[PDB]
Amino acid sequence: HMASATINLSAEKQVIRGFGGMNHPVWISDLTPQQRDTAFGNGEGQLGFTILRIHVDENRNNWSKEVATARRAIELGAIVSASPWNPPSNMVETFTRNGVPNQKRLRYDKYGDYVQHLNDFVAYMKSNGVDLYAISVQNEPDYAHEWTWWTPQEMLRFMRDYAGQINCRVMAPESFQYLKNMSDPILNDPQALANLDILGAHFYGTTVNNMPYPLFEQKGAGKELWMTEVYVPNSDSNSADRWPEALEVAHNMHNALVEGNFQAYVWWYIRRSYGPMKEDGTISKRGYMMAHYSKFVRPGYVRVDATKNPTYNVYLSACKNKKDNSVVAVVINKSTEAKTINISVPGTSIRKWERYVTTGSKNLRKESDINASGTTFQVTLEPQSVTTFV
Ligand SMILES: C[C@@H](O)[C@H](N)C(=O)O
Repeated sequence: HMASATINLSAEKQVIRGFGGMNHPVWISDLTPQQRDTAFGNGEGQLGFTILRIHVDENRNNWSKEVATARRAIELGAIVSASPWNPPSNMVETFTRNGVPNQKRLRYDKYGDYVQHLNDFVAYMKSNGVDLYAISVQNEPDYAHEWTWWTPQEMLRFMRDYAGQINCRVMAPESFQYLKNMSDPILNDPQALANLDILGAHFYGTTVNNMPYPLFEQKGAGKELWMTEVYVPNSDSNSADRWPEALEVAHNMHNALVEGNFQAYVWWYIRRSYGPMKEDGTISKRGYMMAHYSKFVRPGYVRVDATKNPTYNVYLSACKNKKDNSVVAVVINKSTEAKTINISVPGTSIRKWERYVTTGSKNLRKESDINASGTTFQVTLEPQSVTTFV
């Protein structure tokens, strides 16, 4: 009746870049001033997001719409990355893909013009007080029924021969499902790899067995790894408070961090009826799942090795603050039974953890402190809960 886990503070893994979501004031309503604070502030009742994703509009007359939310996110400590869905229409042409006509791609003779479009966006945002952390070549080049397709080889040509001219960190390829065929050619080409800064991926339908990426472990030194878009487990209307469904969000984040070694996890729309912030501006159950990571695992913390699945239905991750070697552990219990775990943290001088617990009936509730016996922290997880220990 007593499971065990070990957190090894000397086995450092990836440095955390942060957590957040998407704003898109052209497709939906912009975040309001108060919602910006709820998203990117880290007070009580705020999500503590540290990454904002925006879109690069094909029409430069829409670019000003991004500025207010991006400025406020940066002021509150976030970084901003931008992704394009289509080039300007004068750079696009059509082709027939798997027998479906009228599909879009970037004209091969416009790759330089496209570099200039992306640089123009970067310069416009810079002039408006938004120094982009990164810009992407293409959102979901491999699921572009409704936008612009790129084959692995088109992406490679761009990364190899053009991306070095972009005045920003370059993100690629943002496959819809982290399909490795989209990114392998970049990693295997020294020049394309040199021009890459961030390997970006989405997680739609990505299973745990597909989260590791051996080639990236081998070839990705100096490159960041970001999961730049998902919603899970669905986008059902008015689903954001569904319980225990919302536990799937925490589990997907656990998996990104521990199974994928991801440094960033970015939702789709921040404010939506299936998102982390509801249309009334309050945090949803799905949002509290994100918050268990985002409020506590701050940028610059480093994930460390920790028993990831100490007993059935229990999932554990741990990240260290290198300033003082303190630890943040996020523990999910999907069981209908409470679980007691002896968590060994050998070599720590820390002797007390505070904890915050979300269940179907409470949100980030501060509960009784855990007092260690030596280097062991005995914790009890309520059924169907997430706990962050700090
Ligand atoms: C076997 C099952 O009934 C068990 N007693 C439980 O904890 O739910």
